Amino acid sequence: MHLTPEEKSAVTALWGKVNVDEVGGEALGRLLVVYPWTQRFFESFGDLSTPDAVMGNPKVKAHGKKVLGAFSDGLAHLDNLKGTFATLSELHCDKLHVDAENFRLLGNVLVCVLAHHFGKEFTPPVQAAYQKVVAGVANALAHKYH
Amino acid sequence: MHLTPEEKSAVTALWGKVNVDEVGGEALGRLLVVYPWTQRFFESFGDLSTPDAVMGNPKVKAHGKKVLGAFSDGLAHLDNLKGTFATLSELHCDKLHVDAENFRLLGNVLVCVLAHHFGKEFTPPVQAAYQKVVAGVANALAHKYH
Amino acid sequence: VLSPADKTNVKAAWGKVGAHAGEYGAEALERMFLSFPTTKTYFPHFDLSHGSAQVKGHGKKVADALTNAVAHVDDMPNALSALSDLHAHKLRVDPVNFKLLSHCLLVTLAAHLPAEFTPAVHASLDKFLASVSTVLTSKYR
Amino acid sequence: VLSPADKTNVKAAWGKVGAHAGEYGAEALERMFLSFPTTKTYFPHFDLSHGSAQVKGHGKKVADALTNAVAHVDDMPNALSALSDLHAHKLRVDPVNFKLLSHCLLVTLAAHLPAEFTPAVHASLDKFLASVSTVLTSKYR
Ligand code: HEM
Ligand code: HEM
Ligand code: HEM
Ligand code: HEM
Repeated sequence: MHLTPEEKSAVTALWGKVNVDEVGGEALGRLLVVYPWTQRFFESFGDLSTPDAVMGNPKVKAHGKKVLGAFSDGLAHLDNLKGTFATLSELHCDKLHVDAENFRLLGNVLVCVLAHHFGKEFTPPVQAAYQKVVAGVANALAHKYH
Repeated sequence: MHLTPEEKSAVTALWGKVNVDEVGGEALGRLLVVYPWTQRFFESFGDLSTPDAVMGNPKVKAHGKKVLGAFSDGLAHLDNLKGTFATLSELHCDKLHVDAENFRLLGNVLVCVLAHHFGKEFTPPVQAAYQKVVAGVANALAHKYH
Repeated sequence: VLSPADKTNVKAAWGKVGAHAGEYGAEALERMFLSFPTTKTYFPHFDLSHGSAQVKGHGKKVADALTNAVAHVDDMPNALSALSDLHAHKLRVDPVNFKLLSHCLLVTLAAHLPAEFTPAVHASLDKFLASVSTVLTSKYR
Repeated sequence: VLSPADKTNVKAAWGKVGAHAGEYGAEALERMFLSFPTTKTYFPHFDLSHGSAQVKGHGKKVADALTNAVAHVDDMPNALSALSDLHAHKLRVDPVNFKLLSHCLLVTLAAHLPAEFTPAVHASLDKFLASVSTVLTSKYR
């Protein structure tokens, strides 16, 4: 990516402290609460009638963890997000029919979740590096769209 | 910049018919008229008070041509937009302080201008190719922003 | 907001479209599908091939809705209520896409109304389309 | 359109900001300059270095305007007219920037109000910053 070793180290160092279980559930949940139009893809998960119904939904929590998990692997391959998400990109396109713009919504929600969790530790400079990663990730996931 | 051989042929063939003098000034003028806040960069150009004051301003007309000439050169180096546009990118950032979003507004206006001029010849598929190019050029002009 | 001048420009330009609105609606969609392929994720059930009747059929409904907004230029929120509810609650189309179709509609008009598509009309049509997008997106959350 | 619950949510969250509004304002600016370097093009006359007095000051001004917006959440258009004019006719900031500041404001609020930044509050704040943005870019053209 266009990450500085310093930015690379910042991203990586914070990620090490991430509770994937809690963060994945929270990121996906807030996505559905904040931009309710994204619920269109998760009709089968159940009652998403309320913030509470959404945050308590186990299918949401479980899928959030599957999602942050893939994210994690991409952080392990920052020099080739494209090749790492190629399969996931065509799935989201061809099978799921998910507007690639949703990748960007999710990225920003993630940043808000890291801020919420890490507080003071989520400094402007660390945020700046994470903005670059989420954009990178979002671009990789939309790359095989046609 | 996923320009397929065919996209590139398409871009180039049409560019063959453009009167850069002309199109340059129409695109720049249209920008100042459709998105008036962009006039902020050119208060030294004189009267921009009405569409006619803008479109017929010898200064806008001459500036537009300079811009299309620069653009023209990028089209001869579709392979290396970043390098081709590096010193201009740095100029717009550091000396001119031009918000990079302005380059995407111009790209869209230029597309409307090519449509306006070519009528039926600016087909859906030709537009798609030009859409890729102006995004490419916008990105190359924003590359050196810091 | 749309100025009296804006309203005059729109009525005149749309006026000229007349009986081609539907054909222009179809073309705008086509241009959108090609230039911004993510937009197709909303029409997975459609034949998006060139000259598809589905697209012709849909282009006409889109053109009719715009023709209706021009007709009620002074009461757009109410004249488009229904379409706003549909887009917000049933379709749940991400708001960025409105700007993509607007852009494609301008290109379409530009390509067909050389004499009319002047800088001042181009500015009025943009603002108009932005107003329509705003309405259709007002009940999102 | 802000619902009463949203309005409650905002007042509640902003109430907690309190004497820290100015610091949060300066931090949000700092995060935007750093994350979105294009936003800096609007402040060529400022010292954008960490802890700049100019940035601290400006941070306070924005925070103060937000405070006033919360107080008149029922009448933003009128509470913010002058600001809409400044931005539209004097500063002429591209509309996209509003979304970047808004995002940085949310990031900052999140990092400072862990107990308060619930999913329901996050959504209200998001809607709120969006309404504020709308008002401020409403006289652009
Ligand atoms: C960084 C962004 C994202 C990543 C890394 C990601 C990753 C994944 C992964 C790993 C799966 C597993 C499915 C399988 O293997 O069959 C999945 C499924 C899915 N994704 Fe994403 N995703 C992302 C964003 C989104 C967004 C924003 C949405 C819609 C709002 C979305 C919609 C879906 C849906 C509907 C499924 C199917 C789940 C199921 O099978 O019920 N994705 N995604
Ligand atoms: C395709 C995108 C663009 C290209 C290729 C381009 C190219 C150029 C060139 C070749 C120059 C003259 C350089 C010099 O004076 O040394 C210039 C100057 C300038 N550009 Fe751009 N430009 C583009 C977009 C824009 C936009 C969108 C804006 C603002 C809306 C802008 C603002 C300026 C200004 C303010 C100047 C200096 C004007 C003066 O001489 O007073 N540029 N640009
Ligand atoms: C100014 C913009 C728009 C207008 C005037 C408009 C209008 C309409 C109309 C009149 C219908 C038909 C509803 C019926 O069945 O009576 C419709 C449906 C639909 N629209 Fe839009 N729309 C706009 C923007 C968009 C955008 C930007 C998208 C997505 C890229 C979109 C996606 C859809 C979809 C998926 C349907 C349902 C089609 C079907 O299943 O037959 N619309 N819209
Ligand atoms: C939430 C939205 C915003 C609010 C409430 C806000 C508020 C303010 C206030 C209160 C002032 C000072 C007015 C005075 O000096 O009396 C100001 C000035 C200014 N604003 Fe904004 N603003 C917002 C968004 C933006 C954005 C997104 C940008 C650009 C990225 C921007 C650029 C500026 C600039 C350049 C100035 C003048 C600074 C100076 O020269 O001192 N504003 N704004």
